Amino acid sequence: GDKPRAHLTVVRQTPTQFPALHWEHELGLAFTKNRMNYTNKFLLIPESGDYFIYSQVTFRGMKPDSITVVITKVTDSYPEPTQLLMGTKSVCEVGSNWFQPIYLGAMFSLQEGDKLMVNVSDISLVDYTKEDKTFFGAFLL
Amino acid sequence: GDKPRAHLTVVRQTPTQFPALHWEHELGLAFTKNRMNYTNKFLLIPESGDYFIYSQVTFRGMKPDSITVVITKVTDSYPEPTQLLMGTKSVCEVGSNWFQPIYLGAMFSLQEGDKLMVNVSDISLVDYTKEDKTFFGAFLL
Amino acid sequence: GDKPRAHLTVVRQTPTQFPALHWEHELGLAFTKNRMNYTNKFLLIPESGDYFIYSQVTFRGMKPDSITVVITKVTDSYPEPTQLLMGTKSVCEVGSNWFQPIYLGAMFSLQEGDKLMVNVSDISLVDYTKEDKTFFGAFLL
Repeated sequence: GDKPRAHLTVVRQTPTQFPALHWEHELGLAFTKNRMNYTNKFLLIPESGDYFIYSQVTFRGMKPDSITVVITKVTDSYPEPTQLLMGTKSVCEVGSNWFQPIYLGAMFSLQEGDKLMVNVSDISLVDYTKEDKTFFGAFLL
Repeated sequence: GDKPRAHLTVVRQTPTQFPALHWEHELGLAFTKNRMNYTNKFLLIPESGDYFIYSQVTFRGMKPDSITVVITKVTDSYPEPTQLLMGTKSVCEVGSNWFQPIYLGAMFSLQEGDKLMVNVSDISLVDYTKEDKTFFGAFLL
Repeated sequence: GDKPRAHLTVVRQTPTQFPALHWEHELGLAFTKNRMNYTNKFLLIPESGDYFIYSQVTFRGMKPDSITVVITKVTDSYPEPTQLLMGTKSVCEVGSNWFQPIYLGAMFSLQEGDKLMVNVSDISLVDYTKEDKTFFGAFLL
């Protein structure tokens, strides 16, 4: 039916302690629909329910011991953000022209009013060049 | 509607030839609902249908040539367990303080009575510290 | 209800510039149903809607700087294929008996008539030995 859904895709990040990524939400393959609202680097949840949520962040060098992606839920009532999913990968070679994707997806019970965001260990390692490499989405099941 | 669904999260494993993991099923972000039953290290399927099933296992050193996760289906009638999904990754450096996630998810037609579990090549390499790093879930589509 | 769905699993590829993989569609764990049609290395979409689409390709050595999987949409009207998802991973050791999975999944709005395929940087590195290691699926949400 009309289930809230969104697919967001990476853009060049505007420089600003795991910083949140900000996203493309309507151009190319990105979109939000059915009351799903992308606002202020958050996906804002319109309807309480169980959602499948996912993200891939491709990292590329050009030093760090590891790279990490975390998908986080912020709730109006609760002060502290809740980590939903964490992908952390220690990084192997010196140099270098390495690259690598960290993908995560799972199902969570969310409340109307919740806000989701994706944080990374190092924004300058995020590959922003292409909407098919780094993305973030969620849909009511 | 009321579709069977469960998200399970890692706990410290109680020591016991690809051993099955056992899981948190109700505390923090974990849950089972709509007839989904977590029992005896299995997710037991209440209703025949097509399910999306997924798991991430984060591994960390502190030797092994590789690390492997397998999601397996046990069926009452059939004797032999069926491997649904396998993620195997050869491991790179000596030492060491490496870590790394293996994520897998896909859709399968399951029968009422089926049991799913997650096995790993080495339980002592599984990072159990955090519910957002190692998890296992399934939902009727 | 009757939502188009398919899970496809790897086979040995018949030798034929990111070549498309061809798949098992009915034996073992593979299947197509509800008007989903696997034909000519494409999954052909019967009904316009939002789909979750996913693939894992396990690569194994036995040289390449990196390995890449791309899931692509071909549309009747548009000439150029659209890359939906790309997983690219630089490969680490010399030799060698390395292996490694690249997993990708996300949601896309598709039109009736669309065709999806999976391309890889090097078909000869794809591990074809087992239906649980390399697979490709899609379901209408």
